Amino acid sequence: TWHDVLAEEKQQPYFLNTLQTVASERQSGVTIYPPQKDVFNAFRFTELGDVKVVILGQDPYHGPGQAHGLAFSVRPGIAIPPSLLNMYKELENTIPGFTRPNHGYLESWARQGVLLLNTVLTVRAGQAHSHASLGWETFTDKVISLINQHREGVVFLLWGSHAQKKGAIIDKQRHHVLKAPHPSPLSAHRGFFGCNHFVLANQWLEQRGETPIDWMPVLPA
Amino acid sequence: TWHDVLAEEKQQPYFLNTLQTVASERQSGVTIYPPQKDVFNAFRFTELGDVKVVILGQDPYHGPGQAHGLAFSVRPGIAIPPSLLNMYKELENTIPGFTRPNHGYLESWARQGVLLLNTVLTVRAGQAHSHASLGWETFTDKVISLINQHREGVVFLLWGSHAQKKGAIIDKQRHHVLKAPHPSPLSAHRGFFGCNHFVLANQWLEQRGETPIDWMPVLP
Amino acid sequence: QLVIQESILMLPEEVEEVIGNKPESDILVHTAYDESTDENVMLLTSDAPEYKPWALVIQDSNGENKIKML
Amino acid sequence: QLVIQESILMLPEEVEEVIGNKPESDILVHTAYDESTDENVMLLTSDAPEYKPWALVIQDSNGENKIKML
Repeated sequence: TWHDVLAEEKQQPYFLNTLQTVASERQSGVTIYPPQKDVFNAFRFTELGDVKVVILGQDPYHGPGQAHGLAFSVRPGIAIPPSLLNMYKELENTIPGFTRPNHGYLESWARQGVLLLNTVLTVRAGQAHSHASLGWETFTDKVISLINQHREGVVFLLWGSHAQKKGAIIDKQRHHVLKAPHPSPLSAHRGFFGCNHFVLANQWLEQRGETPIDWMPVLPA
Repeated sequence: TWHDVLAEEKQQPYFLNTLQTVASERQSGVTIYPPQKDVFNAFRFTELGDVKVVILGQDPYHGPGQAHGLAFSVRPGIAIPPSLLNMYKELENTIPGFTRPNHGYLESWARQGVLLLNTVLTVRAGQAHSHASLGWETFTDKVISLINQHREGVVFLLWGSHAQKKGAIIDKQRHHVLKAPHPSPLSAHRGFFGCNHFVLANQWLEQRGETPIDWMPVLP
Repeated sequence: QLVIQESILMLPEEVEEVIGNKPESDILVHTAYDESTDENVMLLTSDAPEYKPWALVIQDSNGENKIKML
Repeated sequence: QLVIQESILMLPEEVEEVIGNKPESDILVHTAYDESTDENVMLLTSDAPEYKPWALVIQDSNGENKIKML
């Protein structure tokens, strides 16, 4: 249970190196993003066995104080990013329970079994997709396989040709795999906003009797 | 072992609920078939490491006293079902070593490494394919996968577009995968009886030095 | 009476290949064998939980088929 | 000034589907949102480490795109 896809992967050279090459860059002078304290939050807020839904994201936010370990989620005061803002549009429209929060902190979803995984875990301040050759993908690829191996009935919310498809060949009848275009404004319209991923993803849980997910953010301390 | 991940699967909620949902139904008033005592016989009579051949079947016989856990196999006195009867004709003709017994009890094949797996493990008396929404498929799917994962050189005897194809994407390199129409009378003639699955299966098993299989039934 | 001994699930194509007409969904081949006349009585019905009759096929000792749509 | 809030990587096909022109490699959709005019300013560049400008697309409150090739 993360002492599975971790016990030996975390000893394997590829991931062993990805860590230090990041560490050096840090002390070497470059400010790398998700503070080494936050790098592994995804696995913290949601355990292997609790993974009810899985949302794939690319690499962390490269601006100051935005990223904190969870994909899409920003800190309690940062401006809601275009895609998270859009995910909200879909929500306030699809789930009639709702209304929108006032921030982009999604830790609430996190502790409700929604795994918010980035395929690349770190980024250089100001340089998008800069750490995309260290080994975060091969580790993150491991993670998905394991979820696909040791788990049943997980919903994979795959957005964008990059996350869906390409980095997501899951057992279609061991897990639910919903696909759709990226929430990004250069894409959300003309083809995304019509999907009902959030409602569907809850619809199939009650179906299995599993307790559904509350997509209404919140804001702890 | 079968204590090979079946250990994990068996705790997975889906395989916990498929059990109880079947349990309730039982004590709730409905007579579900393969008495619990028999439900898993296929894994008992043939172990993972012994699986020389694999024959896929659908769901158990929904009539009284027919099924006992093995696919196609009936108990020591029940009428030989049409499909098993046909399987016999192919055999009676293909393998010049045997004749035909006078029963459909196939445990003999079972203890010789022939895995007779139904994709769905239970059924309601008189209601065919009634339990096909509980979760036996997904469990059974795991099972084939594992045989394909931890095993090498297994013959998969797949009959009928449902068993072959549909529920059967095995690495056709590491394993032998013969296909053919279902022995059902509404099909056996229309292009099945010509295949030589039993002889070929032994042909392979033999080409690897492995001890072949005796397709001639027998009583315990 | 008419004891059905087995019920095999087939797909539209397998059945069309035999019947000459294509079933709009999965078919259940319900077979009742006849020791004596050496006949196989088959009742093709839709899949569970309807079992709505689709076709009736009578087959003799040497495989000739006497089909009739229901 | 112009604060880019996110940078999404897309493939030639996904961008062709919107732009009407096909980028010759991965594209990075750099987005800066404007609370007020309710506009999304998007800078499409090549992938790291060049960030060679490809196109500029302005989108309004109801999704109309004002594209411009760089």
